[PDB]
Amino acid sequence: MRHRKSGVKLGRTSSHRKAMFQNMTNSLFEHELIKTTLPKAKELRRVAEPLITMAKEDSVANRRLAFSRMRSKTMVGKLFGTLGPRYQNRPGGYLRIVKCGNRDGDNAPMAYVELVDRD
Amino acid sequence: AVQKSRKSRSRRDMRRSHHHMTVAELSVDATTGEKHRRHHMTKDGFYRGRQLF
Amino acid sequence: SNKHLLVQAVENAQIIERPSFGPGDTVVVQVKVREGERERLQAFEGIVIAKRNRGLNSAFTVRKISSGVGVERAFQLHSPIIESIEVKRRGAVRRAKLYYLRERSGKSARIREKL
Amino acid sequence: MIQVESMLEVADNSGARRVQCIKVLGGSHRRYASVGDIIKVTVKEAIPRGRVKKGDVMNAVVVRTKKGVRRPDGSVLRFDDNAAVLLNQNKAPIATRIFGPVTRELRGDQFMKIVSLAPEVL
Amino acid sequence: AIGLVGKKCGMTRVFTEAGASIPVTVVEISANRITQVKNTDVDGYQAIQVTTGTRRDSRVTAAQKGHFAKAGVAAGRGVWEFRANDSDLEGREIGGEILADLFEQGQMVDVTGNSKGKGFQGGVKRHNFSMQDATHGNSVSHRAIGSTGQNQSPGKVFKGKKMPGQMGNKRVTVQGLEVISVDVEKGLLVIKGAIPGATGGDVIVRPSVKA
RNA sequence: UCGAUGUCGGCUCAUCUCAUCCUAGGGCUGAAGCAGGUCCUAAGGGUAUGGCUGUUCGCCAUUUAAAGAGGUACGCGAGCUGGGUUUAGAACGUCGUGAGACAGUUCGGUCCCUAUCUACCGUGGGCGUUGGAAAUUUGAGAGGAUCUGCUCCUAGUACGAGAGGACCAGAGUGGACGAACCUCUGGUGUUCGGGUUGUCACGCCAGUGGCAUUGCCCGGUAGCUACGUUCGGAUGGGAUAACCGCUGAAAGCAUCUAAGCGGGAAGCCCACCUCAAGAUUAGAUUUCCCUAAAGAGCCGUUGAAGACUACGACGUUGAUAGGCAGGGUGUGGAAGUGCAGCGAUGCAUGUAGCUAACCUGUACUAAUUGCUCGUUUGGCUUGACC
RNA sequence: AAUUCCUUGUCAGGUAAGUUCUGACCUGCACGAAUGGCAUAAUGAUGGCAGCGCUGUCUCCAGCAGAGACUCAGUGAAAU
RNA sequence: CACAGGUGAUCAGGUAGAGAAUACCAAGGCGCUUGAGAGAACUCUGCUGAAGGAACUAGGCAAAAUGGUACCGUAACUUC
Repeated sequence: MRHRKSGVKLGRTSSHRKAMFQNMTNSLFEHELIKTTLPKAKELRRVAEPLITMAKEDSVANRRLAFSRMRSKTMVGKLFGTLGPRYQNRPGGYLRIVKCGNRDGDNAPMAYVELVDRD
Repeated sequence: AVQKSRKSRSRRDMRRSHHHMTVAELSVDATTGEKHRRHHMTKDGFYRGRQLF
Repeated sequence: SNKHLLVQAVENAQIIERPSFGPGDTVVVQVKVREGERERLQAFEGIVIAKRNRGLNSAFTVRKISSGVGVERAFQLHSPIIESIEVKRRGAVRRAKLYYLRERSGKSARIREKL
Repeated sequence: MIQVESMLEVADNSGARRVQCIKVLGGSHRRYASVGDIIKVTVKEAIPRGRVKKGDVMNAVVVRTKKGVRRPDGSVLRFDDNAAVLLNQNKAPIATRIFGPVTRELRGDQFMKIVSLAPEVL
Repeated sequence: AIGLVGKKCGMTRVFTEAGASIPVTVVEISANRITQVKNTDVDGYQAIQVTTGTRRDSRVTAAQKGHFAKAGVAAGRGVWEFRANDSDLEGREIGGEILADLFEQGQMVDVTGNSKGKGFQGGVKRHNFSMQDATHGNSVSHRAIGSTGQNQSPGKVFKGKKMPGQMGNKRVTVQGLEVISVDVEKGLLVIKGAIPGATGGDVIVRPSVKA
């Protein structure tokens, strides 16, 4: 069973899945629009949006928490310099997922992840 | 572990009576007028009156 | 709090008042005892080694060495059997559960005091 | 939870120091004995020139367990050892001194002297 | 022998003054609105049909909406029937209310619910099969079914042989539970025991058939 | 059956018989009571764990109400094992000049098959059920379940020289078994919190991250779960078995039987739980709708529902999911700064910081009134009504 | 007894209980002195038996992680 | 077979470390030519496990356990 359990597996180890979603969060913070697999896009909200919520308030401790979970100093600077301010008064929902068909190489359902308010 | 007789073509085809290609639901985008998969953006980036590129 | 609001209404009417205490301190629990037809209180004194804070399901386990053999009791906080709790001496500990004290006996089983 | 082939400390002065459970009594497939349950034991190590000798087969009552005993309020009460008290051929204590605490599950009629001789009754 | 439909809200405990914890589960009881009375003349048997809860109109079909409007009751999340008799149908007319006062404190009830669904399960969990040797050369049959029959005679597997399959997600009745407390104003029923299902699931509480 | 039907024993999982081991009902007794013995009825349930030996068995220990006798390819190796027996190595005793041999022993010695069909366990799709639809249902029938100890009391009464010690009634509390459940007690808890070893990195310090089984270690939420909790196995109805009768002739008597009327079992049929109209005999009731309707489905957001399905919820007339907000819980005292200290470190700011899956909310994001299917009053005959 | 059929010989020890083991007896079916006899420190992935520690071996299985199984897309066997 | 096998010699960075063991890195080189989901039974490979601790089994098979350096201490027996 998996009654009430959250999270994903995605055919990876735990540390691989953590690394992949850290990579995906950095890529989304950089480009503001990324094409990915639909299950990955849905799980990406649960890891990318809390970083925006935390960057809503700028402090040394919060920037260090962002860096511990993101490991990208340029993306931490961007997250606390443009995305925190932009989404300051938005109660969540900083990403929008737009389904965009199926991948050629393996027929994976695909989606576009967009930062809300320009991307 | 293996069949004692070859299956007849009739029974082989009765087992395939459930094979069926999936047919996608389609809609017309309000802005562009273009056909698209329902709940999916158009090939050129339009979904529910919103651009993506 | 973690429950349905009706479970909360049933649970909140049964809360009993009690002093605060942390894992690590020495407490005396006054335990109601039915000796037959008579009611008396029996004192269980020892170190709080673990708590679970669950509202009306709150529990705390107290450990003592009584006549050589170690005794743990996992008291239910809001049970009426707990007649009273007094904190005798407060401990300074680095964790919430002192299960490592089950393999300590004398000099090595002693908790630093919190002042 | 005591089962066959469990070592118990001896909590009385009958001369045995360690016993082994060889039967949990009171049921055809009965698995476990808790406090207050009567078991068949062999005594595995006794004190010299005591009442009981090593290799003897006799009755005991479990008086404390490491699994614990439950109380009506939902509390559990655990001990650091598994300990029994040897019994007669009529399941009556053969003890004049009880060592360590016991629980109030021995209240009744046949273990009342165990209760009254214990240094402390939980 | 008419009962009521409630919602399992979860379990807690009730302490007695003597210091005993009673494991209880709480049933949320919205009023059970009588939508239909069945009788020997029109239906051939006697029963009370009730609806409880609420449903939005977009989810209430025209047939069900007409059925509810005939009774004059607001649509609930479901419709349930209770086998009654002449004494049970005494003052229960269409459009009426059944509240938690149908049950008194201390009385025995049976609770029916939908079990928690375990999905597809093997013989070990579904039928308490013994596992086979973890070691000692066992090849790949640790949780295997074992033998399923005999030789040439009978030459088949008998019906009702315990095997893997779906487990849970079935209708289960727990009998002889005690009503710990009743609160009609709060819509609350506190019942000693366990009560099949998960919290949120629909449960049926009826006066006990053993008694 | 030799163009192959794998041996013994164990494990797992059984299924039937009754010549009955326990429990139930009886007659007789060299039946005072308690215990028995024998036979009759009875197959509903139940019917141990170890030591030895490859054992089956058997002996033994300790239990139990009891530790049944059997059939099922001496049930079950395309389910497992492989200890014995039954290949090739080697040795002993023995026999043989020898090669070798031995229901003599001894040490060692490859167990394959992805399941077509029948069967079985689950779960769907189709069509049908005299127009269609949303629900609620009756129950022809099927399955499950069916065990039992001990204590107290009656009563130390009846009975008995004593020793001992009841039936029949009543109350309680267990074992084994089963179900559900997670409040409690615990287990687990690899997207929770800390501590810590080595090394590499983030420019460096500080702070952090990668990797080393989750590096190791200590805790632990939800969920799942038992060893935890709660519940169940009915003391009822009907007809009976053996057995016991009442009245009563055949057969002036007697006689349970021939007519007639009784009693009587864990057994049978109901009662309890679950399933159940493909019960093609396809049942019933309430509503809704018919120049594409009522509805259903696709799709989407999904769920203690789930392999796929199906089932449940919701789709802006919205809390369905995620986020977010406030809580709770867990961890246990963040970072930065300051102070004390030569320093490791300690202390304060402050139970702080962080906190998965939990609780209550909230349209911020995503759930597009899109498309498909599904119609147009439902044949004929007879009868009652009209 | 790597030898003993009868045979689980008998007696002792060990276990609650020991067809195995250890000691002894001698009734050696059918030991015996270079097809060597009886021992023997050390050595052995050698045989038997017994303990301590340790344990999911088991009572009695639970939870969790990964890889398959399951669903989709591509490719596409097998014995019979 | 673009096959988890086999195939002689040579060169031999850092930090720990006795080490050419091991862990993590350098230079250099790779991610091993189906993916995507789901997160049933069952299989495999692991991790944790209340109480008990060999009751398992032919048999402790498997697992669990022990494990370094210095120092102290170390029995029967012995070919010393």
